[PDB]
Amino acid sequence: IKERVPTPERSVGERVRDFGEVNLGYSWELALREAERCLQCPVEYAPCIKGCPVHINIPGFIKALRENRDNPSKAVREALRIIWRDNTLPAITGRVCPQEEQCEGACVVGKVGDPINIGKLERFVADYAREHGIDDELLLEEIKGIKRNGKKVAIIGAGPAGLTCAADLAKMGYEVTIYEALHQPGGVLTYGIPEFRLPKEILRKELKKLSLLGVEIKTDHIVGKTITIQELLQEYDAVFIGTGAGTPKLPNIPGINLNGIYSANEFLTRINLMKAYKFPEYDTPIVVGKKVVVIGAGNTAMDAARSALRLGAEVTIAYRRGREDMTARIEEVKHAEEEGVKFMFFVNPVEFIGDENGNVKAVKFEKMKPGKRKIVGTGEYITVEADTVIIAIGQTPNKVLWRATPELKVDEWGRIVVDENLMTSIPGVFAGGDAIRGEATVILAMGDGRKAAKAIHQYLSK
Amino acid sequence: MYKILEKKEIAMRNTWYKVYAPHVAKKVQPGQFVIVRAFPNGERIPLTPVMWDREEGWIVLIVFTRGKTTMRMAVELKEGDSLLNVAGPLGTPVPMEKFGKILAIGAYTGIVEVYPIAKAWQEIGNDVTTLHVTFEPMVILKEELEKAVTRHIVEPVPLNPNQDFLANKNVSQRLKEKVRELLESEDWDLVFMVGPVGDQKQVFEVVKEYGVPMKVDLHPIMVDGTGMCGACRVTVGGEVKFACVDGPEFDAYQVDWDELIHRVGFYAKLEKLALEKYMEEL
Ligand SMILES: Cc1cc2nc3c(=O)[nH]c(=O)nc-3n(C[C@H](O)[C@H](O)[C@H](O)COP(=O)(O)OP(=O)(O)OC[C@H]3O[C@@H](n4cnc5c(N)ncnc54)[C@H](O)[C@@H]3O)c2cc1C
Ligand SMILES: Cc1cc2nc3c(=O)[nH]c(=O)nc-3n(C[C@H](O)[C@H](O)[C@H](O)COP(=O)(O)OP(=O)(O)OC[C@H]3O[C@@H](n4cnc5c(N)ncnc54)[C@H](O)[C@@H]3O)c2cc1C
Ligand code: SF4
Ligand code: SF4
Ligand code: FES
Ligand SMILES: [Mg+2]
Repeated sequence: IKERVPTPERSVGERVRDFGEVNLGYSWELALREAERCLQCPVEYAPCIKGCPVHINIPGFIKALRENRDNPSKAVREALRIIWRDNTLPAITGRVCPQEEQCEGACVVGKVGDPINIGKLERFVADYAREHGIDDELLLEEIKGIKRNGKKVAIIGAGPAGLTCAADLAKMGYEVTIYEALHQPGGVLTYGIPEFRLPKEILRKELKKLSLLGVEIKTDHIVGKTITIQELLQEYDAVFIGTGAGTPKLPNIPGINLNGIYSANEFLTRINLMKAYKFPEYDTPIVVGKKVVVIGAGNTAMDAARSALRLGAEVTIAYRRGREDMTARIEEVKHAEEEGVKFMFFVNPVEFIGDENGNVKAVKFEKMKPGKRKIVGTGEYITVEADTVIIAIGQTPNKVLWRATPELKVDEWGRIVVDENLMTSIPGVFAGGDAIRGEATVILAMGDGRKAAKAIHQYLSK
Repeated sequence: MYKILEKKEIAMRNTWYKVYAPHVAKKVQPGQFVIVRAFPNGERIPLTPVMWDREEGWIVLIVFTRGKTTMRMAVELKEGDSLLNVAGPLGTPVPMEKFGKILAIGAYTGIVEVYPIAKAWQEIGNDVTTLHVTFEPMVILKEELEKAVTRHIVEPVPLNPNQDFLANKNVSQRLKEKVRELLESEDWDLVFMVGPVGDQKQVFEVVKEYGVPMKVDLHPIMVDGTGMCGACRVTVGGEVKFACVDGPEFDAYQVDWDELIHRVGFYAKLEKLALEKYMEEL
């Protein structure tokens, strides 16, 4: 059959004992083989391009590899220059994008056969460039032809939206300053997504590019407390808000505050940012029980459940809906199942049961039965034992974050209202990523940061 | 990043730090705190700026030597070294309202968090009476806190042939409960307390027998201090609130005391493990 070339992966046995990257990705050899499967659909109506939220020339970078099978470094420099026109985080997006609902979901070969593995081919281009120093050559090539323009820009938040906005403005000659609330930049790339999905080398290399581009990162600076938007407006020609949507949704049901009940954000912050699993070499502690129940079935729940098993716990995922309703990446759902995570579907917590010492012991669920209609409960229940409960039923923007700047228009959910050029109700102030869309995707944050850098530039030209 | 301009042992297990942090000093208000990381492999701990100079750009922190992070700061830090990360101001500033006759209590190093609050209440025209209950070698800020209506220092003995807590002097909580009947001898409009959760419950049970409104500086576990993790969550008025965002202060009649009490030493085992390993500095 003419199926898609597979990617190598470490065995369950080896990978469950550490936090190392599971999927080893394409080699130069396998990348060419997968590139030659693409039908080279015309650039103007190629469905894959349409499916990508930032519209990367997918056949363009694929054909670039195919024509330079002779020299890989030439082919990668060419494929990369094309990717970098629309996307500046290909190593993150190629690994974490939910392709099944985007580029690959749109791919014609998918209708009769397997769609082209666009994500792993984009990832290969980026990883090859990063390992062989191709991206370093191009970045230094950019820095030489960079001339200052006397103008300063402040950036609120150091996640993928803010990091992308800063890089593109620096390239334009602006004097960029990022204000970050935590002690390390990256946002979810530094506290949320783990090493087994995203090697920390990508983030470390991304901060090297910005330190080379001259951008300054002000850590331990909470905009709204340390400094206000008004104060920032008095010093900077423009501002860009990229504060995300990190407040955890916690159900106010009996037992929510028993010991052993964590939000996924806390549990992942302690592991990813604080390296608690390395306690006592690292000072941040973490308590993990013999039996863990994770509430939810998004990427956040997969990350939490998969992290818990690496700490020796037996893990169970409890979801409100069914197997097909899960929002997590189908590739990461597969990884959690092979690793041994048990799945419990159509269950909704109605209480977390505990002992007289205030520790969690069991979780009580209502059996549910199967878009803005939602579902309903059967009146039938089921109780499962648990020593640790991780809540992963979503995140939301800090609904009280904007109360230090009332002139900034914000909607019913805490999302910053923006115009077609991503400008807020305050001229000079722009905003992107989860601050405007609510909980979304890395590509959508990258893109908004890219778009706002063009609008800040245009708005600062007249 | 943030220079330790001053460092001195002001009492038993109490260190004064005068940290250069112009970002926090220019904006901090009574009731607001900071998140500090002193070491590359270290944790983030909440501490309170006791005093500040907005012009000169410094904050004063008084840390009680409690375990690994607070002990490693006391032993390995020197006047001229820098704190890695100082994030703030954090939390909601304490309301600066005309309450009247206020009793502001501080158990142990809790008086350090009473000081910025009590001082501002007095300046705005409130008749503040501060109270400090602790061990006799742990008496701190007597002269300073002596700039109000009137101060009392009730100091139990740290008895050497006695262990750490029960049946009887971490049960210095017995005298704090006894002296709390400052009620029955005087009229109060507000009771405020910084102290261990169990001590806040015992005192509130006494104040409750009278109809005096009460505020409490709640100390749940904190990681980020910016509202993005919910470790600091408390059930206030039946609602799930985050103490790093909505607090640290909350109405003592709206708090679920039994819940916060069980959440006191969840990390105890790992905490004694972390100290034990560091103590092996021979
Ligand atoms: C567990 C998890 C798994 C995920 N998995 C995927 C996936 O598989 N695929 C995918 O496409 N996307 C995924 N995402 C989403 C992605 O990681 C991004 O977080 C999201 O797409 C957009 O985030 P952002 O960069 O816009 O904001 P964030 O990434 O939240 O950036 C916010 C940053 O700004 C700082 N900040 C916030 N508020 C303030 C303030 N008031 N003042 C100063 N600084 C502030 C914070 O330090 C924070 O780090 C995941 C997210 C999480 C949490
Ligand atoms: C809002 C707030 C303000 C504070 N202000 C001051 C102050 O001005 N001066 C002062 O000396 N201390 C203060 N503390 C207490 C201080 O944060 C902790 O004692 C310290 O972080 C413990 O560090 P450790 O590793 O030395 O002790 P650990 O061995 O970690 O634990 C000692 C005790 O402190 C508590 N604790 C541990 N970690 C934390 C944490 N991250 N946050 C809160 N409590 C914790 C635990 O319940 C434990 O019983 C404050 C705490 C809070 C929540
Ligand atoms: S759609 Fe499938 S085939 Fe047509 S270009 Fe995009 S990838 Fe190649
Ligand atoms: S970015 Fe996400 S969507 Fe656009 S191509 Fe790379 S993977 Fe497919
Ligand atoms: S400290 Fe984690 S949200 Fe308050
Ligand atoms: Mg500690």
